[PDB]
Amino acid sequence: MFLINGHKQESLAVSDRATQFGDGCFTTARVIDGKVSLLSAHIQRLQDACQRLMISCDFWPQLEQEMKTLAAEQQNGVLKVVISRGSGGRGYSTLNSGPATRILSVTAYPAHYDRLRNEGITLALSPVRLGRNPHLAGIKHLNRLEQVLIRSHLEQTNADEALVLDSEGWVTECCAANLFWRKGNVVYTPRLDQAGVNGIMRQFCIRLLAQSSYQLVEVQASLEESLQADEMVICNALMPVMPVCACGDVSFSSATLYEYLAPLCERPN
Amino acid sequence: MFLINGHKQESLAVSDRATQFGDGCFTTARVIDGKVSLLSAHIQRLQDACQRLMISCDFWPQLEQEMKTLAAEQQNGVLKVVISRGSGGRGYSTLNSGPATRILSVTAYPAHYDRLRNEGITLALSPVRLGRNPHLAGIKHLNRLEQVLIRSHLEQTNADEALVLDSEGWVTECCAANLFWRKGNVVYTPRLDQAGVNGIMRQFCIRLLAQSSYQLVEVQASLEESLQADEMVICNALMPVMPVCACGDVSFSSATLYEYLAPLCERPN
Ligand SMILES: *Cc1c(COP(=O)(O)O)cnc(C)c1O
Ligand SMILES: *Cc1c(COP(=O)(O)O)cnc(C)c1O
Repeated sequence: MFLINGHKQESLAVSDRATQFGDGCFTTARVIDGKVSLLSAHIQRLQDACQRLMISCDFWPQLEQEMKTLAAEQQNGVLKVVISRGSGGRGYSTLNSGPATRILSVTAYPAHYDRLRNEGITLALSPVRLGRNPHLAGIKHLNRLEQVLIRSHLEQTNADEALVLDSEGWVTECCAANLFWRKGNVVYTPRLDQAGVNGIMRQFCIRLLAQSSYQLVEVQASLEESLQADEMVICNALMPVMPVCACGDVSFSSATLYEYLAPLCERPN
Repeated sequence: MFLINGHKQESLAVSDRATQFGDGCFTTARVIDGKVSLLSAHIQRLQDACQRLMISCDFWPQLEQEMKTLAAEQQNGVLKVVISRGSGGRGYSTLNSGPATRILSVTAYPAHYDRLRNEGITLALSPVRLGRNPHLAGIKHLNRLEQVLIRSHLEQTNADEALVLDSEGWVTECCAANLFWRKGNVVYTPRLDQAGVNGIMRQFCIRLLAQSSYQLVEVQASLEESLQADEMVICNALMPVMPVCACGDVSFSSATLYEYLAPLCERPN
């Protein structure tokens, strides 16, 4: 069951530009004890995506009400929101298209997470490299074929997530998560101005690390640099943080950064 | 009205992965006097896209029947076909998803084309540059946000189409068309192994030029190189070929290549 533009609908107009061109954005949020974690960050990230895509909406307070109501019904799980440009326009043009579509739905919280939390994550280098385009970088938009292909190659391994580089060879992210690595007291994360999704949990963690005694640096780094880390941690709104036992035959022995972030993200704070 | 998986439907399951991730491909074909032009090239391009996307279908003869029937009804116009992975799968994974969705529809032939044919096309350099990813290059897939943004920037000019470069600065294509340029007897077109859509009309034209006395070269070229041409021509299944009067304040004086290709593409051959 989905709530589309305010009422229950199982299907959507075929002409919707989400269906035709992926013309839109989305978020996935954690629901715990009836409430959306990080609710204002999720509204803000959707607002930001729509602005960069020129999708003008004024339904924000209604979308927020709807997210709260579905979260209270589901009680524990995942809430997914999609916003698209709507129908219309000639060819790719956005002229005369709209008004925007909003789609919400909720599911129970997935099993495998717990398993992964308690066993640790293995990473495998993806052969699929992300294109670089600052016009789309950072946004959680609907054009996610690159991630479908990354996931598909990942499944041919014994790895739980992927280490993903861009077309220039710079370490950018995972398949559906962001990446931090630590050497000593310095904690590194890729800059996402050319590719990648600037996740809600990534921003939360940067905030934490910024205020913490760790030093936090956003970099452009080669896979060889990243592999010399003492520790790797991955994150997304739902995990929210997971420890990395290895990326290939290179192993990581420490969990100190993980141990520090997990309690503050789980609440979250 | 759309024909979806064999029967008339106005709407599509919201969970369809076209809607969620743009997970699919499409074609747009010309209909003249009741028949699809270049019908087998359109089937072949869809087959090729689905193969590279790991979307397995065995409905091809039925899709071909359906395309013919809609073309006969519409008599003159445009036929659009979308194929998506279908619904299902956890997150981005394609495991347990499917079976594939096929969507067809037809519209009348658009007005402005004729106008553009008889007046000539003006091109404007796009500020939006295509990411490079050989895993998706060439395929007419549904992830077309880059083209929505290109179109949007184009509309802020007096240009009818865009000259589009990739992230390395190489001339790749237009917004919804492919690009040829001529210097002397040598005719150039960008190689589309890193970005771009390898259009049906582009392949037709390469076939023609290959057999012709012109010399045809697929290159990696800078915008400065391309701007020293004596002539530019753009193409897609629907135009099918258009002459270029200018790209900025640089003008083109000849139409010899256009004059040669237009009658053989209009039939088509
Ligand atoms: C959603 C997503 C993330 C993480 O985003 P969060 O907002 O923290 O959930 C990271 N990478 C990709 C490719 C994503 O789709
Ligand atoms: C569809 C399209 C073309 C031209 O494809 P044809 O098969 O000749 O119509 C060129 N570029 C883009 C970006 C396209 O979407």
